[PDB]
Amino acid sequence: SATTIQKELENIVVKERQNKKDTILMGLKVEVPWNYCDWASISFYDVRLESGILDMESIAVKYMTGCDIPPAVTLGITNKDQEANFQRFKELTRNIDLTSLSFTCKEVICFPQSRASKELGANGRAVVMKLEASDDVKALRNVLFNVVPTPRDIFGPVLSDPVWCPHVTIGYVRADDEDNKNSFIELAEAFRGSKIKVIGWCE
Ligand SMILES: Nc1nc2c(ncn2[C@@H]2O[C@H](CO)[C@H](O)[C@H]2OP(=O)(O)OC[C@H]2O[C@H](n3cnc4c(N)ncnc43)[C@H](O)[C@H]2O)c(=O)[nH]1
Repeated sequence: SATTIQKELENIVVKERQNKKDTILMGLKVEVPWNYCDWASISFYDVRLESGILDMESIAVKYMTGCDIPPAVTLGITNKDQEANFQRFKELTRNIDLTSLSFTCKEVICFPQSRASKELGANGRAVVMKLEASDDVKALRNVLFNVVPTPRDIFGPVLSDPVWCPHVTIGYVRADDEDNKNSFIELAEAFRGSKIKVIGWCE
């Protein structure tokens, strides 16, 4: 059970993600086998077309743009002042062939609605494709966090240790439309087992 301090710490994590703006993405740009037309029957949730959003610049709602999402696998999200460390890490890993890295589409997961986005007026959940990352990718991410200070991912209880879920976000859908969500997941599940090639860092 969550204690008084643990519940208060969860309020801090939510508010920290709401106030967090102007951050950099340390991810791996990838090529996906699915296309926009594959989800033609699906209705998507785009905050740029919605009303009641309290802070369009907050990272908790800013990137909820329907299926208009760049194909990429996020390794970590850190602050803007760490951009020199991230540039230094990309030069330290200059001899690493990122194109040899590869992921495997395992399962389609609809992430729960984050409380940070819901408080900002968002009504969308992320439908992603969970990936199986190799040891090379896991080691690249761990050394990345060793060179570049990165905030700890706290998506659940503050007491639980973070479990990295490597994924490619396919699109956001409304949280109050189960038929549209189930149909999207069923169509996305047809791409399970597809091998995903990395092209390089996200720019
Ligand atoms: N439940 C749950 N959710 C998880 C988990 N892991 C990740 N998520 C994601 O958590 C979110 C919850 O708050 C959301 O539910 C869900 O959405 P995404 O995975 O699509 O992430 C948003 C994208 O925008 C960031 N981003 C993009 N572009 C930039 C940029 N230019 N600068 C800085 N940041 C950028 C992210 O890095 C991108 O992925 C998890 O384990 N469990």
